[PDB]
Amino acid sequence: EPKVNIINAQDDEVELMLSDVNLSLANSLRRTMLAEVPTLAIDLVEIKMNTSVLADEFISHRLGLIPLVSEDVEEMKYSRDCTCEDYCDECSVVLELSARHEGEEGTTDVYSSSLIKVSGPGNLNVGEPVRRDDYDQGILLCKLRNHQELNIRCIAKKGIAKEHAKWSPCSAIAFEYDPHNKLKHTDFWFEVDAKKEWPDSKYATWEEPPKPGEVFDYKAKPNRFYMTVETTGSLKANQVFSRGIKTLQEKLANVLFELENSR
Amino acid sequence: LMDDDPVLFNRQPSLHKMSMMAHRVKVMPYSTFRLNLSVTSPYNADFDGDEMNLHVPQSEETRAELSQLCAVPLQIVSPQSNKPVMGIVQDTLCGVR
Amino acid sequence: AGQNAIVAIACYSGYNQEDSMIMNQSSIDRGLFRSLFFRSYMDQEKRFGISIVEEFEKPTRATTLRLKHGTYEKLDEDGLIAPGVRVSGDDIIIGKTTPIPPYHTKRDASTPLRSTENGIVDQVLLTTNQEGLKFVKVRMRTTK
Amino acid sequence: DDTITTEDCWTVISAFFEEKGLVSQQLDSFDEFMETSIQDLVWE
Amino acid sequence: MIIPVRCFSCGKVVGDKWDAYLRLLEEGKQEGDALDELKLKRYCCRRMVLTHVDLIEKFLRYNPLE
Amino acid sequence: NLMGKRVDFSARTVISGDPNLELDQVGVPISIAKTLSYPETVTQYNIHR
Amino acid sequence: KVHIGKVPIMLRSKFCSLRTLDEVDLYKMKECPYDMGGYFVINGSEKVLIA
Amino acid sequence: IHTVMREKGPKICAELFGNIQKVVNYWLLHNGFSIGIGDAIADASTMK
Amino acid sequence: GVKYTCGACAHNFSLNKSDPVRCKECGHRVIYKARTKRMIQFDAR
RNA sequence: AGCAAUAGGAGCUU
Ligand SMILES: [Mg+2]
Ligand SMILES: [Zn+2]
Ligand SMILES: [Zn+2]
Ligand SMILES: [Zn+2]
Repeated sequence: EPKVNIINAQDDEVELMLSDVNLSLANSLRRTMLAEVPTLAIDLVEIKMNTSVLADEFISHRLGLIPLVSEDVEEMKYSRDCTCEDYCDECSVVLELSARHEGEEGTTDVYSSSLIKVSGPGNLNVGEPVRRDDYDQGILLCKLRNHQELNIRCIAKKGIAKEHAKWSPCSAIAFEYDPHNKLKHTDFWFEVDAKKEWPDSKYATWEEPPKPGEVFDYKAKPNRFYMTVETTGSLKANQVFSRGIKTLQEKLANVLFELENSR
Repeated sequence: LMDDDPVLFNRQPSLHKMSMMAHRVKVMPYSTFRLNLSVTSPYNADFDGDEMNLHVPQSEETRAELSQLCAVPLQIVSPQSNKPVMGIVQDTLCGVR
Repeated sequence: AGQNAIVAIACYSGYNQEDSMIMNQSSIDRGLFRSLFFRSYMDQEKRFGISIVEEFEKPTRATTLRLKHGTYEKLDEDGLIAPGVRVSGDDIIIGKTTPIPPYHTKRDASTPLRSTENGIVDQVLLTTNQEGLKFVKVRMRTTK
Repeated sequence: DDTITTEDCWTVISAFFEEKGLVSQQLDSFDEFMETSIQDLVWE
Repeated sequence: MIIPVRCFSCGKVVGDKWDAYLRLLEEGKQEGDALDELKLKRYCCRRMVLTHVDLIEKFLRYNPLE
Repeated sequence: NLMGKRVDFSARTVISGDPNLELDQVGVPISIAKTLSYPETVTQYNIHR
Repeated sequence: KVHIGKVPIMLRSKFCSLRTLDEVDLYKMKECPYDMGGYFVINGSEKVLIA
Repeated sequence: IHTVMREKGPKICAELFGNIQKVVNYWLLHNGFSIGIGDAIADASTMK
Repeated sequence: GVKYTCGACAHNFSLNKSDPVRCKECGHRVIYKARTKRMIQFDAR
């Protein structure tokens, strides 16, 4: 009975209309994709020599905020459920950054593309910082002058956006329904006329406007939901959507398991 | 300090007997003190920088004195103008309207 | 000296009443209104006479008395902590001894860290004062 | 010639601040002190 | 100080766009058009890039003390 | 020192509002709850606790 | 020339040693170009005279 | 409030504050209430 | 002994608690200690 | 198992 109608679909974003589902389901999906879809992000930084003008925890925050390829992160284990001591190869990804400016003119920029994956649970395709293209330079990390050096050993781990925003696979999940206010779920503020003063929804032309002769319907519930998922490149849009659905499924299965095994 | 301990709670200046009242404790994270919003009127307090003092009674006589004379429920009506001093305020009033 | 936040004016959940205000935890996690803090402690050696002066040095328990209740295990052999070392409250960052006037003949005059603050040592400076006696400034760093 | 607008006024004000800055009273007072006041106090 | 990696409000990655924004500004394009081409459509993301002040250039001018 | 004086077993911090507290409840930070204390005589009804 | 005393100097004034030294040497002397002066340095502490 | 205080006692009157606060706060959370620049603007005839 | 650095001429050296506080290359007056050798961890949060 | 005093100045909430 639930139906999906994709309107736009590229790697970073997917725009889709969801229909014949309850509003709670659609909002639960939005929340799950925003908060509970696991990704990979740098969770531990080790400074060897940092003589740049930027501070150590400034650089650590920026490195933690760098998106990394997380396609295979679901075959990986949380670092709190592994028997290992100080990080092993199967529940963490170790990165290296070495940068240095030689000469007495110019500034050397340190970019996220300079991060180098050293270890990690191969041959899983996790860990690499995300590049937009083949010629992408990545994210700006620091700047270096004469004899200033940066030597960092980052650890990347699996986490979700509840613990910290750096694990969020999504930027903004646009979400709306009922462009014409047929259900009267909102009550428009106005000065003279509420129809002239309010802009149309971008999906207004997707639904028939109410006829002047029409009377209010008290049986109609919300039934069509227009939402636009965007990603940060760590996961693809279809991957974000499918893993949000799967995470919700496994949360419900956990509830069912506890209920049945509480008898 | 544990849940439901009576403690004397106070904001300066203490212009009248209802500026210093005994409250039951609930332990929480996040280093601020938490107040129900209807008691901010007798204290004349708001949440834009204010600090308030907490005094812990060190014996049973003082626990009983606090809980049976200074407790918040006992100060709702004031003798100053024989009317209540705690009301519904500041968003619950607009929402109930 | 500020940041352009996105602000809604709403009676959302009741936690913003009477000049309270709800802030996005995710925006905090991404660096909104995040700030560095620098505290600098100072200390020097005085001259109480001809050959009676203070000294920067890690005070050993045997020859010293009235030692502070903090830990001394972070000072190098010169009585100074090094930049790059994590420091907690009550920890000593400048060890100093004042001689006892006429073994076990020394008292300590060490400068501990403030009992409230955590952080990381940033820049331990060492020079001499107006009168040529040793002079130390230690700048700590932390993030709020 | 044309009507002086508000932007012309802000150009004039920018000239003012380019010349004087924000602490010119302190600096000018102290320069006057060290040029004349000390010598006058010695010759009082 | 230096361009933030993410947008505070929503979390889009803006840290890889500061150099492109400056290059767009050199050939004369005004700020709104440059922000449009970098595909910053929400005004939160737009004010992230539009209000950044790059202070690292000023901090880097004091000689390294090592 | 006689009409008013400084006292032990007191605390001070910024106050916040909580719609979900009861009228006679005050929310106490964990750190203050651990710094302050109450002396409770041991009896045969509270010895396990 | 009898030495009669030392007078503290107002920073960025005509007798300060930073009055010259355009921006490059200001940077080499660890001085911020935005710092406008107008104060004194006594025992390493910046002091401002209130009118 | 005065009536409940006088008839039921201090405990029930204290719990009344909490009951009303919780109900009204939930309703306003799911209704919403705001204020904007437009709430201070009168139409042209009133300005005249 | 323990490594120091000049504040003016960026010279690296090491003093041994009995010579005065000075630089070799230039002879400048103010010196800063060097960064520690231990390894420091940050949470990237 | 032991962390000075006195002053001035600037601030916080009423
Ligand atoms: Mg106030
Ligand atoms: Zn492991
Ligand atoms: Zn944004
Ligand atoms: Zn030197």
